[PDB]
Amino acid sequence: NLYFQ
Amino acid sequence: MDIDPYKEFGATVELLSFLPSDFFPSVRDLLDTAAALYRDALESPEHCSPHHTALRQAILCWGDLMTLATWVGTNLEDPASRDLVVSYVNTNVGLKFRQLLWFHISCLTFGRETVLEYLVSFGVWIRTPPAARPPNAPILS
Amino acid sequence: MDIDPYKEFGATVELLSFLPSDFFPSVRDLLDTAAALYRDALESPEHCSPHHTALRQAILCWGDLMTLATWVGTNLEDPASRDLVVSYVNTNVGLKFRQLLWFHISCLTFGRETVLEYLVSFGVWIRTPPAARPPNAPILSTLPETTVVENLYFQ
Amino acid sequence: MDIDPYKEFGATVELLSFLPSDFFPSVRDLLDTAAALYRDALESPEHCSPHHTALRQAILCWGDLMTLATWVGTNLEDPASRDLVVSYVNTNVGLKFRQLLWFHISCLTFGRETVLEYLVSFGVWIRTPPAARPPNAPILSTENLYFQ
Amino acid sequence: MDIDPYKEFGATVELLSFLPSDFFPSVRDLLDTAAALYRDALESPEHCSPHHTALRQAILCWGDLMTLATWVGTNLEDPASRDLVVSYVNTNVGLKFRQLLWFHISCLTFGRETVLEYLVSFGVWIRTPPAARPPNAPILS
Amino acid sequence: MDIDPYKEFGATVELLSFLPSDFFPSVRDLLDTAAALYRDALESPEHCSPHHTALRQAILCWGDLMTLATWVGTNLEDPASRDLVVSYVNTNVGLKFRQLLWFHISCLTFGRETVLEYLVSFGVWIRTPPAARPPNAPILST
Amino acid sequence: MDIDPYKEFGATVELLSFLPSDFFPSVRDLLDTAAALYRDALESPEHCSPHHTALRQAILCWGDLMTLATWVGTNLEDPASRDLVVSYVNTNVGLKFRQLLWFHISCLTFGRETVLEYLVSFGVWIRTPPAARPPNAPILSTVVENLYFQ
Ligand SMILES: C[C@@H]1[C@H](C)N(C(=O)Nc2cc(F)c(F)c(F)c2)Cc2c(N3CCCC3=O)cnn21
Ligand SMILES: C[C@@H]1[C@H](C)N(C(=O)Nc2cc(F)c(F)c(F)c2)Cc2c(N3CCCC3=O)cnn21
Ligand SMILES: C[C@@H]1[C@H](C)N(C(=O)Nc2cc(F)c(F)c(F)c2)Cc2c(N3CCCC3=O)cnn21
Ligand SMILES: C[C@@H]1[C@H](C)N(C(=O)Nc2cc(F)c(F)c(F)c2)Cc2c(N3CCCC3=O)cnn21
Ligand SMILES: C[C@@H]1[C@H](C)N(C(=O)Nc2cc(F)c(F)c(F)c2)Cc2c(N3CCCC3=O)cnn21
Ligand SMILES: C[C@@H]1[C@H](C)N(C(=O)Nc2cc(F)c(F)c(F)c2)Cc2c(N3CCCC3=O)cnn21
Repeated sequence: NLYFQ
Repeated sequence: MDIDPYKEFGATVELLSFLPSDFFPSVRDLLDTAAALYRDALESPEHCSPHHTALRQAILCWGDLMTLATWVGTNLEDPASRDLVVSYVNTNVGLKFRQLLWFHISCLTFGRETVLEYLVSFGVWIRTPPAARPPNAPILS
Repeated sequence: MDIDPYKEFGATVELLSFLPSDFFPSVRDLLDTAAALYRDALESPEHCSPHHTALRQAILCWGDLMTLATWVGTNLEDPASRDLVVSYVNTNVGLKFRQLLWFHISCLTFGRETVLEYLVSFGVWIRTPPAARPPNAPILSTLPETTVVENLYFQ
Repeated sequence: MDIDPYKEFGATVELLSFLPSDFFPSVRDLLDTAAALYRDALESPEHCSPHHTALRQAILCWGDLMTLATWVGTNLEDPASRDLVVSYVNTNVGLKFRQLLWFHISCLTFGRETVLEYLVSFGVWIRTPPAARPPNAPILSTENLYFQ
Repeated sequence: MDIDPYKEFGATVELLSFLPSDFFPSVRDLLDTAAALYRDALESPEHCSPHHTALRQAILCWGDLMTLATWVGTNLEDPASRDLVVSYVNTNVGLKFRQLLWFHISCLTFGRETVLEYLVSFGVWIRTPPAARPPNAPILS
Repeated sequence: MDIDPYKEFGATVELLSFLPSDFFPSVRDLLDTAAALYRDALESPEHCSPHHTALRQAILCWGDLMTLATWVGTNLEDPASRDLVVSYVNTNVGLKFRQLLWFHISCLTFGRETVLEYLVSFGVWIRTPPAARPPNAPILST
Repeated sequence: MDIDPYKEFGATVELLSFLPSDFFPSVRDLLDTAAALYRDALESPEHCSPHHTALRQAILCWGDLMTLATWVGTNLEDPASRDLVVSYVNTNVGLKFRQLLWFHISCLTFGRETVLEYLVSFGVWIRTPPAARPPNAPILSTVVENLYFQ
């Protein structure tokens, strides 16, 4: 996963 | 290693230490706030955000620290020595976790940029001698 | 509040505790490995991943624990009470941090699903009585970046 | 030579002294503010502004004054004389650097012309008997070019 | 905070220190020179340049140090004690300020790159044992 | 100056210190290997490579250190100090040179990248409790 | 093995020994010079040159030597024997490092061929009895032709 915040 | 817990959130230990010790709520009040506001998210199988990942660990680390400190406190038989532990915790790791829990709870509630600008405003305000200090302290919103 | 540090990572305290307590490296050895493999990432201004964020706190929390434990050691009169602190952290909290540091360091190196599969495999292998135990223990191994299908497709 | 540190900044020692002594933060609080707001600028290889250049020197100068005052205090035989040195510093050179550090930090933070106007406003406010003094003191609201 | 007063002028404390202490003029002689060469600019209500601004502070700072040492000196009965103060300011802060004032005064007369080139030339020259040392020392132009 | 002898070769002191101290051969065994593998190159008038240049200096530095340490131990007849200098050489400077000699010797044989992968692999393997430790240690190959 | 530290640089120990032991600065002065002149390059992740690689090692070896010598002196309490290590360093290892530091530091500034011609000129000059010795010592460094090719 490529985690966006 | 030299890890600063604030650095991946755009702050630093030195910056959080610009707020005076008595600015922060107690650790108990911060933990009651994290629960009242974020319990469901903190307990979920979702990461939610990097602040939630950090907050989760800090809450658990504080429980570990308190278990240890309680174990020492209760097994001491001298009120002087018990007071020395409490004082040492309140001065050192208690202040650290009040800074860190306040930071993550306030970032999640008001936003990181708002929190950082506020932090520096308050720090300036509180250092101003009372005769010249603005009547209204800065507010987060 | 009831927070499981592994829940957001797809695992649970009960699952990590399926590995025997003596499987895990020491904390010191885990911390050396985190540095050797991930120092630049752990120290950088970037989140990098939830594992990195959690690993950062775990490392600092161990240092908090050790600072407090050492300061308490420094105030004790009795030599036997110092060695009861040592036993105290290394029984109660040492195991818990060895699990957590191993988990994030290994997930960072091999991936969550590889690690959880290996974990239940090793747990079954080590509970097998040695006379019945298979000779080759499970091991974590890195997945290739390019499938064999992909290399053959471009021949 | 007769150099007034404020003159290139459009002020004078006489004008800063129009503020009462207990207006200014402590030197320790001013040095933590300079760090919290400007540390990266203060430590860079860029001039940034004439306030930065002055603040860099003033911070290092206070460091020199403290080293000197500490060596004096260490080497005095009388504990009462150590107190006199501390008192003398706070009433004199300490007040001077509270003024100076406050000035440069406030000019960076709020604007130099704003600070100069504010100074005269506050000195007038605080000299007013409290029965006539307006309830709210004046307050201020939160890279430039500079001519030689 | 870790501030190096030379860094905004392209140099460092370590570099100035490469010159030996007896290379620099005396503080009194450096303040006479600042006055003879630069007084009107130093005294004017204009910035002039970053070197002027720094030089203005260094001069005043030395006055501060000297005012404090003198006030101490006049409240000391023993002439040997005033001597130990005199020796001390010249030993410690004296060198620091001879470096700084020399640097600003020379940069204003001969320019930064000329001064830095010359500085390492002389530092190399003077570390050469005298039997091998070239006759012409480097000079500024 | 703070110089890290490994930096220009893509490594650090901290990284080499990830191998346990008893991983490395004796300095004497690394010196005999450097001679068996590279004596002709080390003694020639050509640079050969930065690793050769660095290895040449470390060999000679060890020579200077032992020359100084023997003169100390030999002018001290008391066995306590004669043996205390050996202990200090073993615990301190010896380990530094075993690291550095092994680094350069292995790099000349297998290359920097193969050596650094190996180092980290072995550093993890040897920290693994024997019950879980994979049967075959990593090695250096091709 | 028999390694000459100067051989890969086109010199030899015997030739550096042609300069007298009081031609060279102290090791301290050569180290402060190496820093003032080459610090950035010495501390960089780039090889830069074989002189930089070798100079890097010598700096650190001097560190090793002085740390060993200090720990010995720290654990010698008799006033006489602490001076014994200083003298030994001064007489033996210090001169070798002063040669080597000077060689690399000068080679990086002026070039091998310049340094070696200088070295031999100076060793001749200083051996010359003062009555006959030229006034100016050698130093480390056409009009018609330059104008002809304008
Ligand atoms: C940041 C300042 C001040 C300095 N405040 C805090 O720090 N509150 C705080 C208290 C906690 F218990 C806690 F866990 C926490 F993280 C922060 C309280 C505050 C507000 N609001 C918004 C609604 C109610 C309120 O007071 C606005 N601006 N401000
Ligand atoms: C200038 C007056 C008053 C007189 N204030 C100061 O002088 N603050 C001050 C404190 C320092 F620590 C310091 F280093 C400094 F240079 C100035 C404080 C102030 C503000 N603000 C803006 C955000 C919070 C606040 O209080 C506005 N108007 N005012
Ligand atoms: C830098 C060197 C040398 C080492 N000199 C100094 O440092 N002079 C110096 C003396 C001061 F009193 C002072 F305050 C200051 F900043 C510098 C003197 C000098 C000259 N010239 C030019 C005109 C006359 C002269 O002597 C040229 N090159 N050189
Ligand atoms: C080789 C001779 C002489 C014999 N000189 C040295 O050996 N200088 C020396 C000093 C050190 F501190 C050091 F670390 C080093 F490597 C060399 C000094 C020198 C120069 N120059 C050039 C600018 C200033 C100067 O004097 C020219 N020719 N010569
Ligand atoms: C790096 C590991 C292991 C950890 N080995 C060493 O470190 N050998 C070592 C011994 C020395 F004396 C020396 F000077 C040196 F630089 C290295 C030995 C080794 C081999 N090979 C290849 C042929 C025979 C062999 O055993 C392959 N992989 N490995
Ligand atoms: C999970 C098992 C076993 C059970 N191993 C561990 O747990 N290693 C370990 C050691 C640490 F010091 C540490 F901090 C950590 F997180 C993990 C070691 C291991 C490997 N590899 C890969 C290269 C070398 C090696 O042995 C593969 N599979 N396995």
